[PDB]
Amino acid sequence: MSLVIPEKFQHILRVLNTNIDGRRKIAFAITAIKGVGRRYAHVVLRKADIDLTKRAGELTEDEVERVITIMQNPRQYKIPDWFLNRQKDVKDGKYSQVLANGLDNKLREDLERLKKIRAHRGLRHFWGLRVRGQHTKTTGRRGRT
Amino acid sequence: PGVTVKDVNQQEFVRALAAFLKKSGKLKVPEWVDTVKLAKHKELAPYDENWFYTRAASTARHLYLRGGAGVGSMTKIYGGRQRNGVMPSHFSRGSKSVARRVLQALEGLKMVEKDQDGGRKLTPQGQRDLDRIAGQVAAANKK
Amino acid sequence: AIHRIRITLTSRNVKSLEKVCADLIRGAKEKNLKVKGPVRMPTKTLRITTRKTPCGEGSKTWDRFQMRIHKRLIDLHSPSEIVKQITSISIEPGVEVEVTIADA
Amino acid sequence: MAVQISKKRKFVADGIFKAELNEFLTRELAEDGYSGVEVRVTPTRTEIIILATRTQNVLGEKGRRIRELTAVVQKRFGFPEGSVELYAEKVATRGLCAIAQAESLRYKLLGGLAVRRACYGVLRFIMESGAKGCEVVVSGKLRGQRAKSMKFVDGLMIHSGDPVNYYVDTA
Amino acid sequence: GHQQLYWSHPRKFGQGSRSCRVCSNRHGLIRKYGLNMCRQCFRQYAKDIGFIKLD
Amino acid sequence: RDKLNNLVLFDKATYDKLCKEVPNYKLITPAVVSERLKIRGSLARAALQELLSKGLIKLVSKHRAQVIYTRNTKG
Amino acid sequence: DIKLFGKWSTDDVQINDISLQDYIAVKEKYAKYLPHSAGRYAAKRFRKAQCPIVERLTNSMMMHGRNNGKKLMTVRIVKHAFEIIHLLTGENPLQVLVNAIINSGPREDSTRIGRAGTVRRQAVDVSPLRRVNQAIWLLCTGAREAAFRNIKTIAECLADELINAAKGSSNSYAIKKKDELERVAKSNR
Amino acid sequence: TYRGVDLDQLLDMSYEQLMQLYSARQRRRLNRGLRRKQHSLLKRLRKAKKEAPPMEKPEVVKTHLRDMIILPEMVGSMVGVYNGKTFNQVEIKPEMIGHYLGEFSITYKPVKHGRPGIGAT
Amino acid sequence: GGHVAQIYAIRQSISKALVAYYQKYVDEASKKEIKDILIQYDRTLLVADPRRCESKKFGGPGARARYQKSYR
RNA sequence: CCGAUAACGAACGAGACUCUGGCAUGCUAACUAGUUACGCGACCCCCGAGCGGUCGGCGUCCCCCAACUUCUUAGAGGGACAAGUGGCGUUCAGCCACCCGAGAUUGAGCAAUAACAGGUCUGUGAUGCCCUUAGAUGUCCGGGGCUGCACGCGCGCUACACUGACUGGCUCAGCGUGUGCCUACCCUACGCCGGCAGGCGCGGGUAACCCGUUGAACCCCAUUCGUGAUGGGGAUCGGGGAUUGCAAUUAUUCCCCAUGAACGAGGAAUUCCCAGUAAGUGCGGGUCAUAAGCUUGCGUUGAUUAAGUCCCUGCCCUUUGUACACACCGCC
Ligand SMILES: [Mg+2]
Ligand SMILES: [Mg+2]
Repeated sequence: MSLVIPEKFQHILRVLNTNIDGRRKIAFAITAIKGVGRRYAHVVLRKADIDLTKRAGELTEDEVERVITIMQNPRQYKIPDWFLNRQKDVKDGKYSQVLANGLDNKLREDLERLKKIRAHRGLRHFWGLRVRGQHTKTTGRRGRT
Repeated sequence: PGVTVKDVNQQEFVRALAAFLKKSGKLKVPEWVDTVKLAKHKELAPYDENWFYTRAASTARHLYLRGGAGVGSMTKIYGGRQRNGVMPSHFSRGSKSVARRVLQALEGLKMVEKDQDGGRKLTPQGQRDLDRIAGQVAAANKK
Repeated sequence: AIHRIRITLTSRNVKSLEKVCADLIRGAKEKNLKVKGPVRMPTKTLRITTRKTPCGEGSKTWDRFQMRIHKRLIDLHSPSEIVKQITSISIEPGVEVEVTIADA
Repeated sequence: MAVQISKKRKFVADGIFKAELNEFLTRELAEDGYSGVEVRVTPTRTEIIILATRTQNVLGEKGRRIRELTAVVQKRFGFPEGSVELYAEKVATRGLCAIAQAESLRYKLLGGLAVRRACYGVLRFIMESGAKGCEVVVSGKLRGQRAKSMKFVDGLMIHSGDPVNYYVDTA
Repeated sequence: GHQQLYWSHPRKFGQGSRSCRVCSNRHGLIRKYGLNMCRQCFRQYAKDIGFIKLD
Repeated sequence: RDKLNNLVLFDKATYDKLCKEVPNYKLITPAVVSERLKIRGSLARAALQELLSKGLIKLVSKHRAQVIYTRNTKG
Repeated sequence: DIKLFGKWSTDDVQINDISLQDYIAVKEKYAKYLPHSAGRYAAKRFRKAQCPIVERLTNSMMMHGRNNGKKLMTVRIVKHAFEIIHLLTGENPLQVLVNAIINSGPREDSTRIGRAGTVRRQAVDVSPLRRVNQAIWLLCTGAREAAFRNIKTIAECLADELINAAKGSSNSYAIKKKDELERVAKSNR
Repeated sequence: TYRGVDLDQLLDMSYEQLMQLYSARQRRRLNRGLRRKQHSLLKRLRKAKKEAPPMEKPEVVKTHLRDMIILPEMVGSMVGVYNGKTFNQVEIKPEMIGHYLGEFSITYKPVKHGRPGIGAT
Repeated sequence: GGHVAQIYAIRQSISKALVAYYQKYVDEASKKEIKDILIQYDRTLLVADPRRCESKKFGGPGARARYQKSYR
């Protein structure tokens, strides 16, 4: 605690396919991963039995791969069902947490599916408009002009 | 020198009560302590691990202060300020099940009993426990 | 019975309630029943605020309306019977009277 | 109790009942010199008192019309039968009743009298009944299509403060 | 139409369930204290009900 | 005035730098420690409480948002 | 005896210039244990003269929307900054405050309506009350925009603002602005 | 594939066990009582689908009601959803189940902004 | 009340109760030669501040402010 | 208002008035408010206090079975009048300072003549005239629309952060509402289930009896963070779960998990405001089957500046000038 910088302290890490700032706290470093938020980080760290008050760069490989393994399949790790992102999938109806660019391509394929079935929400997405029924008369002029 | 809980600062008093509750650990800690938020309006889980012991100690202190407080009562104490994002803020109450489970754990240690009316209060031996801890923390803060 | 009754008096004004609360208790003392002291409940104040305009065009003037409701509680308790003894009401229009019993 | 509403709604319903009764008697007793209505309420029964100039006119043949209106109010607000009584009270100093003088003027103008002479006569009568002041305004399509308003006023007439409430009557 | 569509459309709640107790209008009603009266009619009759002005 | 790149963890040239002259001047705050030692500031607080426990820095204020320290008296 | 904030006796503090000693209220007749009072000092003209300047600093410090009721936080700020300046200097914080008020009071200013020569048409010397008020306002402004977007907290900014104003070092916002005002006034003589 | 199950199982998937597969709003919708309008529309599609020629799509049926949720038993029908002016025919694909009928009959045509007039001087 | 107004009420009540106790159960000499220090130290310790609030009006959000007006 | 005075005598407005708030240990009363005392108790000290301390624990209008209104309530009353002092003043009207006083200017409501082609015929079984009146401009039902977006404007809210954000602990309100003639629709305690959004049973309250002692927010105390578009910021957008209804899609609303976009304090211009005021801060009512970024009020924290001016915008009186009189947005 408050020692010199550890010798195996990389300043940034490589998680899945993305890089995270090891200078910041682990509870907030992995929030850099898309699909990972502060609550998700908090719960995976608490059930990872990892001290929260240490930075990401001072971890070791076993700890970080435990974190990765929990994140990839948190169903078996007592993470409650309702806490997840991709619950009750539209393709296969299986409860899953999404962690990376799988989120990006899944969002993309959901939008193109909405367009293909020609949903009103999908058509709004196609035209770049608001889909939640907000007022477009006066607001959001920046995104077009 | 008779010492009541009203004569010592309640903050470190409830902290010492939580510490005693931790070290005299017999609690019915639910399995969902590590995950859930403490309220609708709270936006993070509590930072400390054994927050449950602290909250149960606070509920004990409140039932010492006044009796008959139901679950909705406790959430009324444990309410908080919902910032509600871009809309103006408001007031939001506490978690019903968290308070209920704390209470159930409180009669798990038989320091809390229900009233003849609705709600629950402290038992005389729980009052004794609180008073002993108050006297000992008074001795600690004085000496 | 042996009867212990409760009488409430309420209206919009204060003067009529005062004169009723005076003449009734005076009649009771003349008719030797001991009287529980006159209890004035907190005044109801119905506040209603409304735009003065019937159009909505103008300088946004809101008119406010008040209806002060005053109510008094006086109890008649006697060793003897009450209702067979006292029957006269002496009630002006505008004031409401309701007579209840201890069991009520 | 559960059947009986609270005090507030009770006073509100009383005010609504009074306003509806007054408005109905206005629309119905317009020509009979209607002046005002007074209701005296007891839990045993209620008493309705109507102030009008022509009591002999508001009462029908052997009290036919007063019976008619008693049945009307009986069936309208749904009183228990025989719990409401209709008393007609002949007003004193009809020149002071703003409502009655307004109705007499309106009757005169609908008759076709000259509005100038009708206003002068009504004002003279009101001041002859004895008053510390009077003021009448006629507004509408006088003369041509353009709207004009003629106000005839004499004597003292305050406008402001509390005392205008219990010194000046408005119709 | 017949009985099955002339008044079949539900109005057991909402603005269309209510009308002014005086002028039968559906705008500016005051449902406070069960008044059920239009705003303008409330202005017209507030003396008669007894709501007077103090402040 | 672009970026401060404050140090989150101590290194050798700054650890001894903290050790050898910090308890010498009158004012000791996390603010001054961070600003004259180019460290993050949570690190500053941690170092200050460690030096407190070691006992070579005297506490006066200990406020939740504004903690002030002084060196121990000379004499 | 009074010992504002539990220490820092008020008797020893001395007012150097007779120019503002009728408007500084640090003396035992105006010394108070704690700078908070519903003193109704705004009710009348010149009632702020009897108001202690510690209270004036506390009232003046809470500004800018986020701070319009946050008075006790300002009080704790004043107490902490007094702690800090006593530690950095060793003397009575109140004497530092008094000297800072003395040196931050701009002696003359310019104001008029017509065609500006440089900024205002005439140069006018000021009353002592305006000196005190403007000195306090300048000090609070200097602390506020000293601590805006930096890790150095508000207490230290207030502390070193008062220390620099107590001596005069051109490192404080207050006397920098005062010198600008004096230059403007002398040019617009 | 709606929730991992195939279409044919969805055909014989009765309401009560299907409400779990539906989202929250649709589950509330089936939990509340279906009215005679929905049942009449279902009967009309069933009659048309059975009288539909083999290897050939059925005839079109129109309807004002667009709050009808799509059932897997209507996949491949010709339904005419009113747009406020006309009834717009729409295919029922095997992925449209958790969708309203009105989500595919747009109520307005898109906006192509012409030159603004005297306003916004 | 709130917190600080509550504090002021308590301290005022302490001062007033002490001077009443000194006026009644002992001589007014002690009463007056504590009342003097109480007066020329803090008048509010014995006399309440009559100000409470001010009624909001229908032309502005607060007691004296008004909603922002624009001309164009 | 005093005064002069071809005026005299009046009248409205203003003032006056009503409410409101501020002091009343003075009166009246108080089990739908309590205070004090006592007795039961519970617990700490019991070394020893023991008339030690707490209790929002229970009783003493359960009728003989304690007193009292300080607190609370609301009525009668009182109280402030430029009343006293000093000064200025024609020594008249009156003005300033000071004492004593709760208060030496508490805010509102009401509010004159004459008008405006200002607004409302979409409030009316208020209405003239005109239009339509069975393929109805009446009226009903179904659906859409009133939200639709290259852009402009206004009132607002959120914010740009360390005077902060998060996590926990401690801790203080007042206004006012609450079950329906039609009219179905109340405010809610407590217990259980669920993590939250909710649901499941038992009650209370038609009300100073219940919600409720309205355990509000801000604030206060400790934790982490550390100057980064960062733990600020939460718009967009996905999945899922709840309530209202007949219906939630162009998402009603609420909730969980994801996304952290502009924004680093804002030009030319401009709004409001002098004390419990601005501002922060929450809370009630109105709209409500579902509901507030609005509004009406309420309370909490709580200032800087000023006791002056006509410079800007105007307002009022006298004199003056006019070629204006639809009245300088004139006329020419
Ligand atoms: Mg007036
Ligand atoms: Mg964060």
